[PDB]
Amino acid sequence: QVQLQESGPGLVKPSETLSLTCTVSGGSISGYYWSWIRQPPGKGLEWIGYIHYSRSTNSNPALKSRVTISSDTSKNQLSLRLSSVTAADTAVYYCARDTYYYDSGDYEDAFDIWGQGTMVTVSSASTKGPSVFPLAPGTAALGCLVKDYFPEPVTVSWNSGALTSGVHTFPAVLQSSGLYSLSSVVTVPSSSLGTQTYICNVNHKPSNTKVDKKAEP
Amino acid sequence: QLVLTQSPSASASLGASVKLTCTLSSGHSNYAIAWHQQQPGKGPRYLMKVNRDGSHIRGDGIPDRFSGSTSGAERYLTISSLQSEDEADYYCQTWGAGIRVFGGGTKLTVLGQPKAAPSVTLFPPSSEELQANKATLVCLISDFYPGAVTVAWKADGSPVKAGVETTTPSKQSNNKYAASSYLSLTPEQWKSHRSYSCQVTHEGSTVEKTVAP
Repeated sequence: QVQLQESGPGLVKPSETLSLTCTVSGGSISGYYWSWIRQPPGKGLEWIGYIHYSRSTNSNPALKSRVTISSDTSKNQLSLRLSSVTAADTAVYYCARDTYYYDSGDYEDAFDIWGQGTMVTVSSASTKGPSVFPLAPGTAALGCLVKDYFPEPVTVSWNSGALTSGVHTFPAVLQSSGLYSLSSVVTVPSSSLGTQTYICNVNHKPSNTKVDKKAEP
Repeated sequence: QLVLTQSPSASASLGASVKLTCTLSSGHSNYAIAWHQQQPGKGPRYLMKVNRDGSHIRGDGIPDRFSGSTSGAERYLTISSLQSEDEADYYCQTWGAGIRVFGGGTKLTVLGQPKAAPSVTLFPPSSEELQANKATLVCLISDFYPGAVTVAWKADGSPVKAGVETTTPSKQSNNKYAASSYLSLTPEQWKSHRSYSCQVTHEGSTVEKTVAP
């Protein structure tokens, strides 16, 4: 039941310092190394560095001049600071639980729990919340069109997370404006069209936009 | 220099086995590795550790269809009884002095899944969007396999090329593919035609849907 949760801003400007935290729950950060990892869109995993609260910290030689990793025992948190960012630092950032060191000083190599990841975009463009439009309807499709937001991502649930079936949220398209759009769709029985209501819950964390939209006949 | 070499892709049929390979650089041929799986759209999860002596230790909850083995500098992940959900990127990873490194990842394709024709739904611009003085036609393409389609848009029956954005098909929760195509128009253009058409070609067959203002 140990879980890891990354957090930080979704948007930073070039040359700024990216600051992320990794909050551990269900267990202590004591005794373990904790690693930071990142993944540019469509690319592989890159190890950034690691920290053990009472042993050492280190980082990838390509990033060491810009990487500072630390820990906070009271908050049961690890942190990553990456300075002088550029577009090359746009990536999803992860933490992971790494090798455990016993009091004897011996250890067992591990890399067994990942966080969910947090998406960071490095850009000078301003945040923009989406506009949400319903896609109105023995089976029928309905959806929501989530238009003109920045940066990624938006999440779409249906009926406050209580609808989990024919739901599909598509990859976003990057429009020439530099803004993203996506749609989320659900396939529902035609008989429940005059009966059940369908509301998409759209969240855009970088603008703290929250929108509920009913898709009705 | 510690390097883990993975070839970028592997392929095998539904129900078969596949053996993915991760090669350690020569100075590190006795290292243990970990295998990580990243299904499309989600974060990585740990699969197992593979030890120098050939033993392996699966993570909690990882199916026993996944096993690991060793031969010299080679580290293997064998997946038996391949299922659609095994299509994923597989990364090996190891531990060095003050360092961890990942292989480049191997994308596994599971071939021979059941064929499925797409279901197409074409949505006209919403009244809300038109009231905002914009217009998007949304062509939703669902539940098809294999995951490749082409989309053709028409106005009244004449091909429309400009303002089309189509996503790359991605896997749905039911392991069939979906895709979306958007045609951007002005409200006046939308209202000026008799109809617009979205035509989807899939394995040499076409499915077409029409909407009118």
